[PDB]
Amino acid sequence: SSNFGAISSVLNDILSRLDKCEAEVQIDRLITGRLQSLQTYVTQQLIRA
Amino acid sequence: TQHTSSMRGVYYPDEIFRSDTLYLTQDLFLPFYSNVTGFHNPVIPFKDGIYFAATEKSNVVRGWVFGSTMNNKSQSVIIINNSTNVVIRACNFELNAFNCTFEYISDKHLREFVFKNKDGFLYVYKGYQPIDVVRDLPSGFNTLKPIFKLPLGINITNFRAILTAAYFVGYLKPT
Amino acid sequence: SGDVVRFPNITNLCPFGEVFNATKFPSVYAWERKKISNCVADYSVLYNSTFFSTFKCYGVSATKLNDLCFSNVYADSFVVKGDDVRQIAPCQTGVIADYNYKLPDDFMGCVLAWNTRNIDATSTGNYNYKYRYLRHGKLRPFERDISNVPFSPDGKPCTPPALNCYWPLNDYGFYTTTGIGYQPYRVVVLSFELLNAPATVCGPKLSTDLIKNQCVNFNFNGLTGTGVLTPSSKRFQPFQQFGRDV
Amino acid sequence: VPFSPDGKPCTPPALNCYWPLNDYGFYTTTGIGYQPYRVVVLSFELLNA
Amino acid sequence: TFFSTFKCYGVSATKLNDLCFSNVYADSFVVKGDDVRQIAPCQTGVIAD
Amino acid sequence: SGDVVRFPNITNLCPFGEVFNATKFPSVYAWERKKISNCVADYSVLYNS
Ligand SMILES: *[C@@H]1O[C@H](CO)[C@@H](O[C@@H]2O[C@H](CO)[C@@H](O)[C@H](O)[C@H]2NC(C)=O)[C@H](O)[C@H]1NC(C)=O
Ligand SMILES: *[C@@H]1O[C@H](CO)[C@@H](O)[C@H](O)[C@H]1NC(C)=O
Ligand SMILES: *[C@@H]1O[C@H](CO)[C@@H](O)[C@H](O)[C@H]1NC(C)=O
Ligand SMILES: *[C@@H]1O[C@H](CO)[C@@H](O)[C@H](O)[C@H]1NC(C)=O
Ligand SMILES: *[C@@H]1O[C@H](CO)[C@@H](O)[C@H](O)[C@H]1NC(C)=O
Ligand SMILES: *[C@@H]1O[C@H](CO)[C@@H](O)[C@H](O)[C@H]1NC(C)=O
Ligand SMILES: *[C@@H]1O[C@H](CO)[C@@H](O)[C@H](O)[C@H]1NC(C)=O
Repeated sequence: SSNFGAISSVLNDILSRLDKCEAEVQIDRLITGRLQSLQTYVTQQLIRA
Repeated sequence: TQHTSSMRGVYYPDEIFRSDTLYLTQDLFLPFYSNVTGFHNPVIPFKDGIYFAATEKSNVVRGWVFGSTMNNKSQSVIIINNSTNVVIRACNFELNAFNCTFEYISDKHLREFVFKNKDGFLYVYKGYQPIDVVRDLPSGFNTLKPIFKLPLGINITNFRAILTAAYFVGYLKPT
Repeated sequence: SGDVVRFPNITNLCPFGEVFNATKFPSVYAWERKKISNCVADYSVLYNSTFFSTFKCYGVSATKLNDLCFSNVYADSFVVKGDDVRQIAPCQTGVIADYNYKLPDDFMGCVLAWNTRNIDATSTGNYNYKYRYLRHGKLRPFERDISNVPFSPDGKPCTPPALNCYWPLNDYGFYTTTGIGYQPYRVVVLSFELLNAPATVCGPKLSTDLIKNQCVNFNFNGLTGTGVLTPSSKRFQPFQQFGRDV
Repeated sequence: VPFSPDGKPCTPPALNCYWPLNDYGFYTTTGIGYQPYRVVVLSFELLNA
Repeated sequence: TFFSTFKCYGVSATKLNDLCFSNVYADSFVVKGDDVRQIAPCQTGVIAD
Repeated sequence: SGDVVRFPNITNLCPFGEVFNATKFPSVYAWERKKISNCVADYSVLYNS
């Protein structure tokens, strides 16, 4: 539910009102944040294991 | 005679629908257990938004006037209720009317309001409660629903009630 | 594999003939605000009549204004000169942004301005449109100050016959023999919201029948998505258009 | 071909039938915004060829 | 020839002297003054539609 | 809760009269450089001229 500095946290809200030229930088801020959140989860799970 | 406002005057800080959540927000609110000034009609200041509570039994208070200088050199909005329907007019009144834009005609007790002016919009929130006979603002907790926002692009820095009871005024602070 | 497009029952066209083609726009210091509701914002019937020098949208994209659907739209109209069109923007300073008309930092809308020298300019001069150039402090966003009291730098009232007393409104002097930098321009600023309330004004997209239990691309009031559609037993508020999760 | 909003052929003597080509009317006494401009668009590739 | 507009996408105009292309296509036409802004990627109007 | 603004003891207004209003500027190939010191840069007295 976090947006990581983008206009909104919903990926179907950026693609609904931004063209293919402006939405490249807004999507690529959500992908990086969600990737690092998943990586933090995997590191914590490895230490717990 | 100053009184306290205990857990009173909680409005909706935005217009986003959200349910079954917990929201931690930083906004202009009336702080809990804060001072309120009670009047049993001076030109009261309007610092950042007000909580205006009217404890009335025979409809003494009716409407407000908001302005900058309360002259005919500045825009001023009146929101009164002439016993039938509510009228809203923003003109250069002589506190006749000229050079003016907005107009809107729409068709013991405690009536409590929150007025907030931001981004050229005057937000008015309203709440109601069946008080018993007192001489003080009672404790409790009543949330305030949003009734209407007006596109009045003016500075509001003074206000003044319009009478034909008592009323309490408190100022909003960023908390 | 599929497309589902659902839009409300709106058929009226928005008043492009009364907001863009009017006999006189107001001055910049007394800009006029008008509400637009319950119509179909086409933007394609203007290709034959009105040619736009500036058309820039903030918070949305201009190519996506046909399949996006708004809640309420406000139009602010006024007249500036040629090189003051660059100050009708967020995050800007100057004489129009300070003392006449200020846009919010988090503005979401469209600024559109076009040149009118055939109707707003006269051979002898059109000294009707005025702007304010003296004021005690700047303006909060989306405010206006149509007062005409004389100005004194110390902060006391005076008579403009006396010294250090000035009238605070200058006249735009428009001619027919001057470059674009001092030629009249009509400006319209449109403000959108896109809330959860039911929609009033939006663009010309044809509707398609509902396809259920299939992986489709749907479009409900400008909400692009992908997924299967099933009948629901949920309970909404009377004003709600969608619901979300944790 | 002449244009008709319903999507059927028509003759432009009739009604709701238009020729879909306007003429640019260029004069020597008009501002910069309605003066002729020549445009050249250059496309590069930068391949391994 | 004095250029009123000279904007390069995907490359930089200062780097067109030490850069070497594979094939270049030139598309030429004439527009009016305030339609030069519609020759851009991700644009709308009457020239771009 | 409080505001503290401290600025040096400068009261002169910068030469907006001698910089922006001169009888001639140099050509672009022989551009002129001038130093500005010890004044208050208003930028708001130019709204009239
Ligand atoms: C709305 O009106 C008030 C009062 O007229 C304005 O407050 C003035 O602000 C200037 C700023 O320097 C002061 O010099 C004046 O002394 C203030 N007035 C008074 C009576 O003290 C206020 O600025 C106006 N709102 C806006 C947005 O300009
Ligand atoms: C009201 O204000 C006074 C200051 O004069 C303060 O001492 C008092 O605590 C306030 N009331 C409450 C309930 O806090
Ligand atoms: C209303 O405006 C007029 C016009 O200047 C003025 O003469 C009059 O004094 C104003 N009213 C008040 C109450 O000042
Ligand atoms: C209240 O004011 C409105 C606005 O002029 C008017 O139409 C209405 O008749 C008034 N009602 C009474 C009872 O005066
Ligand atoms: C305000 O009233 C005066 C009266 O002479 C008029 O000249 C002026 O145009 C008016 N301004 C607005 C913004 O209505
Ligand atoms: C376009 O404009 C021309 C010039 O006024 C007019 O003759 C023609 O009918 C217009 N076409 C449409 C479809 O409005
Ligand atoms: C602004 O310019 C006008 C035109 O020259 C002049 O009459 C007026 O005195 C100027 N005002 C100030 C405050 O310089």
